[PDB]
Amino acid sequence: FVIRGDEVRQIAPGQTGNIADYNYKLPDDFTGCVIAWNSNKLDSKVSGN
Amino acid sequence: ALGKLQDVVNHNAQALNTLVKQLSSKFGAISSVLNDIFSRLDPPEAEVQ
Repeated sequence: FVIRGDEVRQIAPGQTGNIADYNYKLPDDFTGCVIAWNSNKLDSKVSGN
Repeated sequence: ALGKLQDVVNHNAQALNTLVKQLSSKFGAISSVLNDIFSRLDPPEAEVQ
């Protein structure tokens, strides 16, 4: 999925926020890895994607 | 006259009071209140705390 850049820290266990509460929640004991990187040239057009 | 009986009771009461009063020491942690720890420390950190 894709989110805003300022919410990359929000994707983590023991987090609090909008997308955590109302878009996607991770478990506290989550084991694994997370990758996030600007997709401007992919999911950002000047007209707004 | 009979301090040799009284000292036993003194030692036991003193030991119990020390034991209960030890409930307030933080052991260097955030607090000695489990609810306070759970509230302030995110679950990942709260586990170790």
